[PDB]
Amino acid sequence: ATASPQLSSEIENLMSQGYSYQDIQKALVIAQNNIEMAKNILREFVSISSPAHVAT
Repeated sequence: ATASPQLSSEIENLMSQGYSYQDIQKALVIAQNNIEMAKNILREFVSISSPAHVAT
């Protein structure tokens, strides 16, 4: 319950990096909708095809 904007913003954090929402939601199920545990799982697991991430 309670769609918290900040926790959802956590998704947006790695989302902005190019990460895929399919695996993002996947990260949430293992991370029990955690902040860092989800963004960390994407880092650990799924990869990004988007070119130039740290180009800013």
